[PDB]
Amino acid sequence: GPPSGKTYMGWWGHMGGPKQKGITSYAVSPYAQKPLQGIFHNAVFNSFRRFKSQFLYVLIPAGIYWYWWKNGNEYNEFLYSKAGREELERVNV
Amino acid sequence: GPPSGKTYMGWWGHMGGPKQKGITSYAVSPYAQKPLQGIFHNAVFNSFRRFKSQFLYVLIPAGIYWYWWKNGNEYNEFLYSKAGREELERVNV
Amino acid sequence: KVEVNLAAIPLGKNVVVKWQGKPVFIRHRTPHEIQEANSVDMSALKDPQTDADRVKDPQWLIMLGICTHLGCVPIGEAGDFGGWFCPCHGSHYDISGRIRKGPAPLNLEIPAYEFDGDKVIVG
Amino acid sequence: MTAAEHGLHAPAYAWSHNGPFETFDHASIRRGYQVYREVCAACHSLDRVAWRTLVGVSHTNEEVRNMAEEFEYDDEPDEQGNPKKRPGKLSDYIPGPYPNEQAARAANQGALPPDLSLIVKARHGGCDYIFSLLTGYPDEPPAGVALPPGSNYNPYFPGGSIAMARVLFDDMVEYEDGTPATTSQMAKDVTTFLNWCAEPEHDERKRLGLKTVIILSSLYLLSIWVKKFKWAGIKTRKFVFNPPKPR
Amino acid sequence: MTAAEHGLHAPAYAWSHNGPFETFDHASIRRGYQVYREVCAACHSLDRVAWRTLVGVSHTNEEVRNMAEEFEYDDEPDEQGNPKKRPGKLSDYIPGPYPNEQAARAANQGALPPDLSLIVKARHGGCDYIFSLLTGYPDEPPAGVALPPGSNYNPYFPGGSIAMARVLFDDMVEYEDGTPATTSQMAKDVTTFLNWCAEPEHDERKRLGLKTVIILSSLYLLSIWVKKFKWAGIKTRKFVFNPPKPR
Amino acid sequence: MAFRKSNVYLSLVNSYIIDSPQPSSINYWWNMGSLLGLCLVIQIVTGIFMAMHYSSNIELAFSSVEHIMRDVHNGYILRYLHANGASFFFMVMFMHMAKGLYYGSYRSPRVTLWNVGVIIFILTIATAFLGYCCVYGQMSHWGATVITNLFSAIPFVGNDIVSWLWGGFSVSNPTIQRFFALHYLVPFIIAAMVIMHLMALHIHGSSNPLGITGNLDRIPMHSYFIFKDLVTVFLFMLILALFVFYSPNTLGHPDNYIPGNPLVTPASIVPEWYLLPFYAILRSIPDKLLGVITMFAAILVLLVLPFTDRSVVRGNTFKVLSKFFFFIFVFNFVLLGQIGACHVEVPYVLMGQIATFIYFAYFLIIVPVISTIENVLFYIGRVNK
Ligand code: HEC
Ligand code: HEC
Ligand code: HEM
Ligand code: HEM
Ligand code: FES
Repeated sequence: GPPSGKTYMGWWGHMGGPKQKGITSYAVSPYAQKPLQGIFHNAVFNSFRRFKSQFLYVLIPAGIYWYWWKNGNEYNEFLYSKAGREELERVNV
Repeated sequence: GPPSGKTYMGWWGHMGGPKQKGITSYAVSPYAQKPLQGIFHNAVFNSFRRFKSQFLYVLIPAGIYWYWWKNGNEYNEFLYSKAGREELERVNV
Repeated sequence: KVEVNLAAIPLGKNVVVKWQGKPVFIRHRTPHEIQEANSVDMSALKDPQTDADRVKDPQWLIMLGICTHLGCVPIGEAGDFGGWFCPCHGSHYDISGRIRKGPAPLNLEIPAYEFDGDKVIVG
Repeated sequence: MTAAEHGLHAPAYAWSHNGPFETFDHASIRRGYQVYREVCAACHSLDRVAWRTLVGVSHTNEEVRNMAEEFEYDDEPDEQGNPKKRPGKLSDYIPGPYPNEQAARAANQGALPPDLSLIVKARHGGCDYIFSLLTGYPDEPPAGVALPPGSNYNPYFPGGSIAMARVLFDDMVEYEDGTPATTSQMAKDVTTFLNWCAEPEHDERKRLGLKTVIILSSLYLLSIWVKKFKWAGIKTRKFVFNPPKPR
Repeated sequence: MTAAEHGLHAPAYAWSHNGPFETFDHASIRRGYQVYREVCAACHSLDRVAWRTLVGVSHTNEEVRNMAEEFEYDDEPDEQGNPKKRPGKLSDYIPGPYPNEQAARAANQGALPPDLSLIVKARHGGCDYIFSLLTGYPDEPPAGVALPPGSNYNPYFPGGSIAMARVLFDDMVEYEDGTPATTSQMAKDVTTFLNWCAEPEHDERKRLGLKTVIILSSLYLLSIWVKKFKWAGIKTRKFVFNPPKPR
Repeated sequence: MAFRKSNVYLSLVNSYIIDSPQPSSINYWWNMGSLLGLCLVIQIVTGIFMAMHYSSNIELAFSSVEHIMRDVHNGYILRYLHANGASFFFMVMFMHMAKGLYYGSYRSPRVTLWNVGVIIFILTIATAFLGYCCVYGQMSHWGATVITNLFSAIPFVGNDIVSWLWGGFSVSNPTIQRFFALHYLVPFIIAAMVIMHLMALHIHGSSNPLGITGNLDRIPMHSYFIFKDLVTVFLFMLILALFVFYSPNTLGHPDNYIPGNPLVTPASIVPEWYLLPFYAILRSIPDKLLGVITMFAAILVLLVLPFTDRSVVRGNTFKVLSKFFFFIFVFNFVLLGQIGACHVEVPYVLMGQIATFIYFAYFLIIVPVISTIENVLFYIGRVNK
């Protein structure tokens, strides 16, 4: 086939990153390692670190929308009660 | 992408034939030509040349198989008739 | 398994059932044509076979009226000894389903029929 | 198998719809409906032909409305849940003569009359077979046969013995256009009608086939020209070989 | 909308089949079949439940054979074509009281009793709704409702007005195991029988679910270990960087 | 570069149909593949628009087909187009295979292409058998019973695999609903296998009728072979419109207008015309297990062809004995197809046995011996010693 257009990812040998010099990487065989090392420390301290960093972003909009939903639900329950018909007619028409 | 195995057909520029030298080819624009040129001559003479070269290969096996089918069909229509019942009763029983 | 019973069908004319998609003889059975199914040629015609191991009820008769050759149908009670002309190739069976004719290789198949007493029901 | 087991082959009669530009004779279909209703409707069914398909082919709208209202179909049950009946309308289908298959086999000596709404496509020979079967009954079977009782000889039926006796006799129907209604004329008319019942698309199919065959033949020849015009430059290509100098 | 037209919500009863390892109490299914046959079968139908599904669940083989043979189904017609009846077999479905919708609406003042073979899956509330509906008929409709004639008050029904009167009263069915048949006892048994009729796969579904959840949680934890094993070399990989000398 | 090369999808379209370098020498037999593509699109589209009206129960199948014929607008066009287009698909597929084993296209660069072709052929045979079984006529039902009761010859698990095929105990409502779901399904497997057929073709390119290399002059597929394929497309549509509009029930059997009846055998059970040669192969062997083994061997013998062709030049363009015995094979196939439509009477069983033996002796005996003889004749006709 013909060659296609220029991409941003080559293959093994010509990926297309910059030239690399002076970076040395070391690694050990997994057969010589301990998997599940540090699971009981990461399960309590790392989990708390990640939760402390990323919970206001998730739980402030969740609190806003859940309070909005509960308030609208309470108003809909009030409007179709015996105590709140006399607002329901002047509310809908 | 990865490179795949050596094939026997490349693309426009590296087809993989031999080196060509000393072959010149000439061709005229079809807008300056006559299509349907020589169709009444080729229709009777070229078609007769093609038929004459390529008809024994087609019409000797066709003749053998058509004669076989005709003879077997005649034998069946003979054996399932009144005149040929004795040979039917000895050819199956 | 469908189960078809006795007392509503009298002595001496046919039933041909359709069970599991296939049609089969039953008859209430005749006195010396049961005992003409003791008169049988053993092997100067096609099969040496079995009226006891073919039908175990002495007085009633299902078996698989798929014709012998490759699967056609017979008539009821007009034929050989008072019986069953299959016109599929011109051949003939009655009160235990035996060949006296034609190109047919073997007799007919009998399914596992069992009883309300010895009241004939098929499975 | 023998010729008797095959049946005699029907000859090639000259139907008015044989041929690629032809059309059913619609007066033949109207007369054939009359012969069906007056003779064939006693034993055979027409289970696939609605009443509304006859309007504008063989009869007028009111002419079909009255023939449908002379029958009685199952209505929706009334407000107490009891079953009800109804005069027919154009939506309904042409009713058979029997309520089930066992009534049919009881009434016609064990044999079941086939439903005629696809019978010229269901039989090898088609219109020639139906015509030649209806008019093929000899006055006596050939000397030597043993016909079973309750059965009749017809050599175009495979095997010879058919359970339908000869039903068509001279002037048993009177046509409303004064045609001499003999055996051959009535068989011609029912076979044209049964062919319409099998193929009610026949006229439109042949007309559309004229349109497609003309358009596609023109497109085929025109595409031959455009192929030759495109490939002109390759069919008229010339190669010259001067052998290169040794180096 | 108003809680009246919503209907009051059924509370959470402690059913003996609520829970992921629980099974239908089959004695209560047998008693609930008795309650259906003696009370509910006058108006409602059960046409999705064959007779053979009851064998080995609530009754033996002989009992379902007798309970099927005490009914009449349509047979295939005789050799003369006349319609014929047949005593029921195991292959047949449980017949309903009315032959159509119109007989049902006639016999129940316009309303149609729903088929009960899927009714605990077809109502939001499940068995609790059915139990609360059967036992939730007050002696008087509360102060101020405009109850139409022929309609009864049940607050669990959406709107309040149900066209089914109170049909469960004490000791109207004698049980053959001597259980005291109160209103709540009969409502419990018939609701368990209706839940079996809706979900006859319930016990095998929960057993296969136990096998499947055990095998899949085994495989999930074991795959966590195999992923951490295969990825240990990439997780524990170290990079050092000495900046190269300029050239 | 051009946008037709610098895309993801248009790169594939360009590489396969626009800038594909074809050998300039290829004749009109190299249009059967694009013809089979057109046929496959015809079958899929007309089948979808008929499945919008088909009901698949055993009591509604036949009458739903006639509801398509009589009540659906232009539904006779759809049904006749689907049936005759299936038969035309098989005639064109037989021409594709006969071209392939005439011109030596099965040979050593293209053996995986030949094998993907054989898989496609098996799948189309299965698709058409299921689709003929969906209409539930009289030949449809009894064809289903004899072909499924073939599988009861396996001496251990045969009865249980035939009861698993049937969904019960003979061909009835589960069998017909199964055959509809599968007759939908197997065409999309065929479309996937056609994409794999094109992928296996594209690595080495197509052959040519000379059998010499075609690497020397080549032509892009657009504007030359697009129009040379358009010629045969319009011819094929013309001949199909003839058979659809003027002669529609010609290739079919009349007994598929009788509704399916499990109690009446139609006295000559034959399949559609294209399965007649394999039916005659199956019928020739006086055993059922060896019969189905020999029928599957008769279609799996196309795989021994790249290993029994013992000659150094590709194709029969320049050989006389290969041409002669090739056309003996082709008219043996036609006689086998005509034997498969006849009864088991006295000259026909011997004719079918001898024609089956010639069919198998072509691949296993005739092609090696004729290849070796033509090799040494090509040698000693032109070398001197
Ligand atoms: C009364 C009973 C009738 C009448 C008035 C007609 N038919 Fe015919 N028919 C009848 C039976 C019992 C049978 C079955 C015979 C058998 O052995 O199958 C038939 C058969 C046909 C056939 C099919 C023949 C075949 O299968 O090859 C056709 C077609 C047919 N009948 C048509 C027909 C027509 C057109 C009539 C017009 C007046 C007609 N029948 C009358 C019973 C009876
Ligand atoms: C006689 C008439 C009866 C008897 C003996 C029973 N039912 Fe009931 N039923 C009946 C009618 C006419 C209606 C329709 C009322 C309406 O307007 O919907 C019903 C309704 C039900 C429902 C549906 C409730 C709902 O729609 O939410 C269920 C569930 C139901 N019936 C069950 C039931 C049971 C378990 C009985 C046991 C003895 C029973 N019915 C008796 C008519 C009648
Ligand atoms: C691989 C391509 C296909 C082939 C070879 C094929 C073949 C057939 C054949 C031979 C028949 C019987 C025609 C007859 O005698 O009436 C048939 C019927 C049928 N096919 Fe297909 N078919 C194909 C694709 C499809 C697809 C994809 C569908 C579904 C979307 C489909 C739907 C049908 C239907 C509904 C019938 C019903 C009977 C009829 O209407 O004719 N077909 N098919
Ligand atoms: C759905 C069916 C099929 C389709 C769409 C298909 C498609 C194609 C196409 C488009 C080509 C290229 C054009 C050509 O050479 O004619 C081709 C080539 C080929 N096909 Fe098929 N094919 C199909 C079935 C088969 C079958 C059944 C076989 C044989 C077992 C087969 C074997 C081949 C071979 C050998 C070639 C290469 C021929 C050559 O160029 O020399 N194909 N196919
Ligand atoms: S089937 Fe009865 S003889 Fe062949």
